[PDB]
Amino acid sequence: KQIADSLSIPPVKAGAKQLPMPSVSGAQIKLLGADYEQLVNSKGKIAPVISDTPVNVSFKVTKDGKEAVSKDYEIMLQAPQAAQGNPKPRIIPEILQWKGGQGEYKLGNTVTIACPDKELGKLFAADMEDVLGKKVKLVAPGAKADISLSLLKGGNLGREGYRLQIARDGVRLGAAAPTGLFWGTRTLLQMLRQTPGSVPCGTAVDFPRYQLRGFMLDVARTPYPLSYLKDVIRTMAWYKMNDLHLVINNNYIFHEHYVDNGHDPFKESYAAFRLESKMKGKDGTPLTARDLFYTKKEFADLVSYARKYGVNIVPEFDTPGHALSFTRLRPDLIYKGPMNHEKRRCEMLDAANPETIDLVSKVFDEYMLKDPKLGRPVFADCGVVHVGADEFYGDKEDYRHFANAVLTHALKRGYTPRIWGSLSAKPGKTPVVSKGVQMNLWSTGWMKAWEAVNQGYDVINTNDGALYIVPFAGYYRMDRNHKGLYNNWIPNRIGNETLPSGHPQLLGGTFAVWNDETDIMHTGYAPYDIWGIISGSMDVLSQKLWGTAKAPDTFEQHRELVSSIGNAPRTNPLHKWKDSQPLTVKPSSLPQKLDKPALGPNYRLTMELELTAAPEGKEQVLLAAPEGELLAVMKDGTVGFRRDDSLEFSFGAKLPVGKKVKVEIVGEPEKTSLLLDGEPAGTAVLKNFSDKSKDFSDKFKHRPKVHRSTFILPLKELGSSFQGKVFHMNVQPL
Ligand SMILES: CC(=O)N[C@@H]1[C@@H](O)[C@H](O)[C@@H](CO)O[C@H]1O
Ligand SMILES: [Cl-]
Ligand SMILES: [Cl-]
Ligand SMILES: [Cl-]
Ligand SMILES: [Mg+2]
Ligand SMILES: [Mg+2]
Repeated sequence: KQIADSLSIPPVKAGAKQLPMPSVSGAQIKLLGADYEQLVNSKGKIAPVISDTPVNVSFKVTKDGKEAVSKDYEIMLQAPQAAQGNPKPRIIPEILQWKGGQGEYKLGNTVTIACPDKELGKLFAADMEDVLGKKVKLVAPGAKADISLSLLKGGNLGREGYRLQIARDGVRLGAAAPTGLFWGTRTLLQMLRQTPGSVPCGTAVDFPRYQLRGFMLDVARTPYPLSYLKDVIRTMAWYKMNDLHLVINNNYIFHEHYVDNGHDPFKESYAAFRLESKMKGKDGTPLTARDLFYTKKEFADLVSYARKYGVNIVPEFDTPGHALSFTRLRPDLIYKGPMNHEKRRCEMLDAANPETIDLVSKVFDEYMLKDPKLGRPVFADCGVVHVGADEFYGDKEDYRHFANAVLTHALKRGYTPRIWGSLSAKPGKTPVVSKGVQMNLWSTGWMKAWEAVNQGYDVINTNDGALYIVPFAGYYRMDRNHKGLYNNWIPNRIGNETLPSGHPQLLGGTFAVWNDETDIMHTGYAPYDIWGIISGSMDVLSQKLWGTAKAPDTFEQHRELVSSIGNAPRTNPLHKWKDSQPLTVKPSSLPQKLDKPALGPNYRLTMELELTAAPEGKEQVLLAAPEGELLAVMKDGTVGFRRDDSLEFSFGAKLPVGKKVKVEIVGEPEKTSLLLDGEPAGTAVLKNFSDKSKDFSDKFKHRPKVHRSTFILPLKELGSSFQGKVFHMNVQPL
């Protein structure tokens, strides 16, 4: 142990093909690993590089019968001398290796692409057409082509690496595997976004330092439509991130708010399970969420779509904590033992009870075993399934029994389980399986990194202090620390612990958006409202997950480059129009088809209309599209709207019946305002949850501090169910 502690790694000869092993007579020393396994394999063989590249190596020392691992030692692999030529193109994430060439390759008026993968070819070509505004055509593999993609045999590129060579006779993108081909297309498209007319000659060789480069989204505590998730997928792939963890069930955190204000959280707290399910509780209430859910076909197709983009989707069912969706099915299976946070008992499943593992395993089997309609499991393309198991505040040995059981069930079904690390705060003698188990290291206090590694888990840096975002909250504000993360964050530093970067049990890292301030705390923020902080986090963390331990530029230069490269191809997350030209419609009869794209802020909608009948309790839709509905009359008679995340908002004002009126709706980020005849009629307020807390006194301190009300303007159909006349309509992007 002392040997590894004080090992001395000398400089590597320029061009050496084998790493010299350190020698100490008392013990045995072997390579623990290199952060770039592609450059130094487990046996110490060093692959050639085309530009100087740093590699961190670390060693396992065995003295007597004791083992110990060293710290990281940085070595510098040196390329042979060259004329250097063109500078390295600036990409996010950075291209690892580059040898510049001479001149440019000029793109023609039309572009041809040779691709052995038909699906990749079609996707790449449509992305190219969107980025270039030119016609792109797929030709036969092996035929003359401007851009030729091929699979290479042998080599060190692995599943995700690629070699991109640009010469005067065209572009050649080679990869050991189609995933590397896809990443190479991402690189080429980012290049063409900066200079669409030509690309610098030279050779890039590129591959990731970490194989798991992930994002976790809490889609349980507030809803997200599939369209937003597809934006997320394409933008992750744009920055070469590849692991999307979706929280399928969970519930409002602060049950004590209900308890302390005289209400039962078991009856009142928001809870959601987001997949279509046959499961129904004792009272007959379904497991599947009512406000928004994904069908089994929708989820399987979403997984396959993400796979097209090189992204693995990981679904999480969270038990035995955070399981109010399950205890509502089986209230007899509520945990009855001692616990911290006793007012949150209603979400705790009876971990030691055999009927609990029966229920949970049945739910898992609905998606892990063959589905009769799909002819295959809903999770057939999910190699990893997350079994949750965070923050169970009850008995340690009960918890360990249950966690072992659910992990074992996933493994027996042929899936790789991922779990929230909880075994430092829940130690015990009940064995918890570790072989083949992945683990999010989210809290040092719940699970020490070195303890997790020594117990045999494959670990993912998910540390709450560095990587957690709770939107618009007073804590976990990683969205405010993007510069610090860019300059300082590395995947192998996990809180106050540092693993060697080449440790074989370190898979990479994941950042997380947790929607704590929801239900009766919900300010009405939309998915749109966090897009900037999500994308921004990606454009920083992608660099540190794919690239080296040092940022290639300053944070400010990085964000300049982010702006120059732009959004993912065929992705319009802020719902902007191509040009700021207004839309004017004189309607002839209602309903009237508009077939215009939805419009995000900022905008002004102006209408001259007359509501001619308002039957009580009847909803009247004035504008509609998949993105939402503008309701001239809601069930309570007011003007309002409903978004594609199912959240409903009211302006608190009513249209007059039988009177011409000028309606103006002004959409800004987090605020939509209504004016009637030029007079401020109101600002929209979220309606979904406030009725539960309406009669709480001011001893309750957690009302929404701001009323947010973003509205993506729907413009597919006018007057779907409007009982009135529309004389004039104008939509002005601002
Ligand atoms: C594994 C995990 O993160 N568990 C909880 C999570 O449910 C919560 O929403 C988030 C932010 O407060 O952090 C923890 O308290
Ligand atoms: Cl060196
Ligand atoms: Cl802060
Ligand atoms: Cl949205
Ligand atoms: Mg949208
Ligand atoms: Mg590694």
